[PDB]
Amino acid sequence: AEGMWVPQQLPEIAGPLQKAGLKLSPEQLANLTGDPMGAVVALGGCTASFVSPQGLVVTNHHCAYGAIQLNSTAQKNLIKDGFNAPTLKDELSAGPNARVFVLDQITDVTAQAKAAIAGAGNDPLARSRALDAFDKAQVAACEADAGFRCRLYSFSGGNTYRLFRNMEIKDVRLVYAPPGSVGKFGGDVDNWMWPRHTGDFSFYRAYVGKDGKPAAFAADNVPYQPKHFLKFADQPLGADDFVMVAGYPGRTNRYALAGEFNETASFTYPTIAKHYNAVLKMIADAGKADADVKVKYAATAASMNNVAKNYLGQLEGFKRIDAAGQKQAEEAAVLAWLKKQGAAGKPALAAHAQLLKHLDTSKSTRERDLFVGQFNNTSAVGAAITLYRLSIERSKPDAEREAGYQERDLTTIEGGLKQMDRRYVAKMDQQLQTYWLDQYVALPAAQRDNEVLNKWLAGSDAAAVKSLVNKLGGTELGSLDTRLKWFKADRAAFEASNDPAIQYAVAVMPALLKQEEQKKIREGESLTARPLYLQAVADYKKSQGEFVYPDANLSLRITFGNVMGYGKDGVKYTPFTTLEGVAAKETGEDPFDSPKALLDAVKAKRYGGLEDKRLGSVPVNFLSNLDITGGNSGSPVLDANGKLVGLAFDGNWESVSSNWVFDPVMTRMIAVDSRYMQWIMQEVAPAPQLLKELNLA
Amino acid sequence: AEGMWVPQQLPEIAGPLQKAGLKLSPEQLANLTGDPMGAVVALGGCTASFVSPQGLVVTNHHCAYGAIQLNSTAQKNLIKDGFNAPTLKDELSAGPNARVFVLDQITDVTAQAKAAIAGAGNDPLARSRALDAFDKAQVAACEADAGFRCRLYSFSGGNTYRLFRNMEIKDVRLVYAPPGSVGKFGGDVDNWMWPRHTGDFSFYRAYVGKDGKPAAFAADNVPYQPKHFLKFADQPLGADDFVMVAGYPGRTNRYALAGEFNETASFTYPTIAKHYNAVLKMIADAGKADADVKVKYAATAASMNNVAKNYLGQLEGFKRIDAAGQKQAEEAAVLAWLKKQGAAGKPALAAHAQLLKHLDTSKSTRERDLFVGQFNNTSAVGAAITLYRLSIERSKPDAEREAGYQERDLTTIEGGLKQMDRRYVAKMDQQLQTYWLDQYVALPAAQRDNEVLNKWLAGSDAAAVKSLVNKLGGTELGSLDTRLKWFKADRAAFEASNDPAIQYAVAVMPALLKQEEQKKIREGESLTARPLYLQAVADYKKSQGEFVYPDANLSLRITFGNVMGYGKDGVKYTPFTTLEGVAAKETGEDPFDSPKALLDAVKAKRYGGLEDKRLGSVPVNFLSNLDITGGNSGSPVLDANGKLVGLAFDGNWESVSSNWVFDPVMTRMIAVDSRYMQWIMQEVAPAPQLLKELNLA
Ligand SMILES: NC(=O)C[C@H](N)C(=O)N[C@@H](Cc1ccc(O)cc1)C(=O)O
Ligand SMILES: NC(=O)C[C@H](N)C(=O)N[C@@H](Cc1ccc(O)cc1)C(=O)O
Repeated sequence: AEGMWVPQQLPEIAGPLQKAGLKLSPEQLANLTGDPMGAVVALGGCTASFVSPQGLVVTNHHCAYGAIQLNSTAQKNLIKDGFNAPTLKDELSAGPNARVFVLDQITDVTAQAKAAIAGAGNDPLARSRALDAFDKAQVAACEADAGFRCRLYSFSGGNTYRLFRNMEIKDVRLVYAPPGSVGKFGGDVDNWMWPRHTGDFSFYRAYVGKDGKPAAFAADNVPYQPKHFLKFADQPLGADDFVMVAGYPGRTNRYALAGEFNETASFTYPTIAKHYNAVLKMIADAGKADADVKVKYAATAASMNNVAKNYLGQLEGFKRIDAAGQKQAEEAAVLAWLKKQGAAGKPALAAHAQLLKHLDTSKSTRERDLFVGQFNNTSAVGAAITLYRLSIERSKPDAEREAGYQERDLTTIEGGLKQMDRRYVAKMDQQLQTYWLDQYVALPAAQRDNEVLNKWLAGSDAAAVKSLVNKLGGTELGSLDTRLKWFKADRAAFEASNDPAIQYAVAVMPALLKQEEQKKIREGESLTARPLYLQAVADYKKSQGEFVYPDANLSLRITFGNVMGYGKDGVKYTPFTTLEGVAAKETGEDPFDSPKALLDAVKAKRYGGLEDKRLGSVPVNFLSNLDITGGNSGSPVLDANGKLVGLAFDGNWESVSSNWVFDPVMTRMIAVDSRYMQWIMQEVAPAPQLLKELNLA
Repeated sequence: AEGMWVPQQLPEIAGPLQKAGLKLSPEQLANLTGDPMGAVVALGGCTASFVSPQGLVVTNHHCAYGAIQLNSTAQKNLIKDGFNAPTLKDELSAGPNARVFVLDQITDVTAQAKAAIAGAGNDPLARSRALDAFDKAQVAACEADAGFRCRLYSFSGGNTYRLFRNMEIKDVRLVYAPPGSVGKFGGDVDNWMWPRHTGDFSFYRAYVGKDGKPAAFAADNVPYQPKHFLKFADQPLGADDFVMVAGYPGRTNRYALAGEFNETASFTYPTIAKHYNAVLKMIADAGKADADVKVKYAATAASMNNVAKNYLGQLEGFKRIDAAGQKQAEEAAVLAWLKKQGAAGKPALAAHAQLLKHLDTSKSTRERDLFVGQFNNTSAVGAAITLYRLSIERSKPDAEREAGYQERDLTTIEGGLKQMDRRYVAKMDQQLQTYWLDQYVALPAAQRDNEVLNKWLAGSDAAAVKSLVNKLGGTELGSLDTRLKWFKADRAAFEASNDPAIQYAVAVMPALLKQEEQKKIREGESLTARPLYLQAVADYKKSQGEFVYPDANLSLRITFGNVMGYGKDGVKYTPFTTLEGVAAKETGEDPFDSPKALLDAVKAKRYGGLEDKRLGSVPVNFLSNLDITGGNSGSPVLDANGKLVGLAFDGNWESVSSNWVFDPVMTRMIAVDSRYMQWIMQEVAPAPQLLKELNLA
């Protein structure tokens, strides 16, 4: 079924859920802290679920990848080898910034948010500041009880606001990862593709302090005891079976203006794809020379590969469904249905005119802004800018500090400085600085007008780039102890430093704050125009009998449907892959190099009690017509009785354009079968202690 | 069904033919001069069929490609634009060497053939001379009457010989080619692939003299009047329907020794694929600088692309099926079942050992021969060699003159020299010479042992190479008038010449004569072993209950089966593509750039009365489980009633390794549907005259 439904829309989908084959009462799904919705957790960018009363959490391999990478070395490469913790004391810290978010409360605060915004009057900057102040005040009251973290969400262009309250678990530990040849079987070749043969799962455990409250990593912390956890399905999942997913999809753009789509399609996607492919080649080469570079950059390399391929896929999808034409036709239909509405349709019409006007601004600057933005987010330089910015915000009252630099953010900023120790090699950062400066100096003189960067380059040729990178090479911010000292320093200490990266951060900061003010002004202009126009598109969609649900915004959504394949001319993709399909893709070369224990077990047909007689094998991955996107990785797939049948992890090639224009015919979720998760942990990369904790043997 | 069955095996397959759904009687197929088998013709390298009483001939577009290419220019480009002859007098000559062969009779000459080898003593070089002299004279006697070509065919190793008598039509004209965007839709992306959306068809017309003798192009020649032609099917072809193919498969190697295979798998296919891909980037890049080079090399570029991708497919198929393992499992089981025969065993076992001994001889030379052989079959040099070789062979008598330089070949040679006119560019041929020399002077010293070439280079680097390519540039064999002058010259004239390429021709020839004598020795040894060993295999296979049928050898063969898809894990390929699948592949860029009339007709559902309701569209290509290979292109696909339902043109990716080890699971023929052929000539690139002549519209 189409739609990323908010829990508040359960009454609207209760009928369709039952019709598709849900056997729980839809009222059971409305209890978001009860069984089974309360077992579903957010990780920040990924979804997961509790699967034991001792706080075992299951997610995707590609979601645990960062945690596995932080715990890898060139000699003891867990990304390659996998990992198991036979006892609680063997479990590895997933890193200081790993989180498990357990939902406590959702509060509708629409009337209060709109009243704060209207109270600002006509000043766009005051409007942006009023919503910021309202956001901070709501979150401060909601976070007064220790161990809770709150977030304000904006839905449907700012027509609805809800405050989420979560228990914020801060001590997350790695329990199990299959080898990378299972967790990431077929690598970037099979990424965004069906048929798929990927064992994309891994396990964490949530810990709390001995007092029961969230705490950073400590030896005397103890497993979290969740109220609810999911059980693995006893009923075999088959073709046509009902499935549903609860999770935290990140961002969709289905309510984008036609010109927002056109800019993304003609500039953003092809440009990012081109540069990311070129940076990835540089990182791959550096990794072949030094396995420490390969391990330190592995999370960055996987993320960048996934984004570049996704973008190429969206561009192919747009041509497949003529997204440009569908956008143009819908925008024309809305603007005509408004006109026929008389005076009542004039505000929305004028909101549209204001948003249309906002687009033009980001032409002629957009290549400069990309290169300078990427240069400033290289490791040493980005740490310098963050650290200098924090020293400035520290001197203000907490309520007046920029979102991201308040007291409630200090442990996250510190965590980032710590995690950089496992993700930084000076010789690799130098090559990334060179790459983005080289793009900047290759711009036309009118466009390469960043005055501070022009002063530091003092040239526009290869010699000038090399010269600036040589100077910045004198930085001490590669040192963890140096970063942690700067984290505590006042703004005068930064302004007196002769560290070249710190000098650079001090030089660029005035122009960074001015650019922030311009953004906040544009934000304040959208806070009145975007809701009026997006409400009109929704009203028009409702008048046309179309499904109305908000674009994804990192909050909890429900999607449902059935196990099923899809087709193109001369091809029908069947809903399951099987063990024999993994072995048929074997080449013995990364990324089609399965463990010997897997190839041996498939050759012997060791199906370990997990064979589905309908398939004649153990299923590996499956397709269904659910509506997921980035953020839904690791979402539990529940059957008709709310039992776990698999994890969401990817979409088929033709699905990725559904970010902009939903296509029901070729949009499928790719999930890993819970039976393959069990088979890997039984026959290939054993976790007997885990199968026991899951009551699976 | 497996098997390239010779017509004499029709008794063996008459059951299967009827169980498969043949409505004709198998007796009716036995009559090779009858309906429909008499409508089937050989083009030498392609199959075709008579489709009208006025000698109208149907084949594939990639079969007519050479003809279209000979009639194309950078200004008037019939590859890109296509072609139509509304009247007989608009039909363009297909080329001097373009042929239609009509089968007249087959006679078994086994006994007489084995005598000619037996009574040669037991010397190698005498048996080479012996069989040749027996073939030469047996063909002369068969080609008594003016308008016939005959050929001796070596089957099942030499356990069968047969003589083929054909009427040789020497005036073939192009009637119709669709646009290259239709005839070669998907180009080398979609080549050897399903799903496929290629209208791979074109029409010739066969011409004779007014007397009724075949004759060369004369403007007063008349259309041939075949005794039989095929009718287009009126019954709509669907999934599971019976189909059969009759045609002229070139070469299969399912009876080769494990060592012949392992040499091909380990050296020949990887080396040729590597060097052809490099040579193809040269032609590609050069063709982009010169729109004249592109047209002139288009035929060799298409051919080499086809072979390079085929060899990559074979290598992957060998790994999929464990070709190496199955062969050594057969070549070991044969030798055991012969050591279990005792007395009857020993000839087969000795015969094996003789062939085993002939394998290693090439090992230190292959990289040299290939690079040299290639350099020497360069155009300028290749012309220069063959002319001088003829001027040498002229002064000898017939029946002692080497086959291919005889009286009956003289017309074919001049053909070559004329055709070269539309296939030659100096700076391309130099680039080509440059490549194959650059490869030669890359070899180690001990292998870089061409007396003449190292001589002519004086050094072994890019400078020495550039030296000789710029020397050979001085030639004037780049002129047709020059080439035809030398065609009729005597020998002494060649030796006097100061043309660098004639001089090179003269210099290399003694070494060429020597190497061919040795070549002829080598074959001699084989002519007694091969029949002995392959007959044991044939009986070992017979004993196991495996289909027994000889390797393809350019003679007439029957294959049959049913319209059906194939699969692999997660995917079922359905047996038909449709118009909508063509549209869906549209990118506006080569090779996914359909005629606007096709995209417009599709969008509008102009199905033109050709829709199959079971598909809800007009079908484009279809799959079936027949057994075809190179040479089968253009073969008519016949339904249950012996009506034309399409033309064979390709195989799916997995099918190509069946050249060594047949696999019935993933071997399918790809054929173009007769309704797509009609549809194209109705709605897209019109041919109302052909529609009339075929009795369709
Ligand atoms: N290695 C992977 O498989 C990552 C995967 N391509 C991915 O990015 N998954 C995201 C989930 C997703 C599912 C379906 C669609 O259409 C988009 C995104 C995720 O990581 O959350
Ligand atoms: N352009 C093409 O489609 C050429 C095609 N790949 C080809 O080589 N066809 C040959 C026929 C053939 C069919 C099936 C198999 O397995 C091999 C070859 C041909 O030209 O005869």
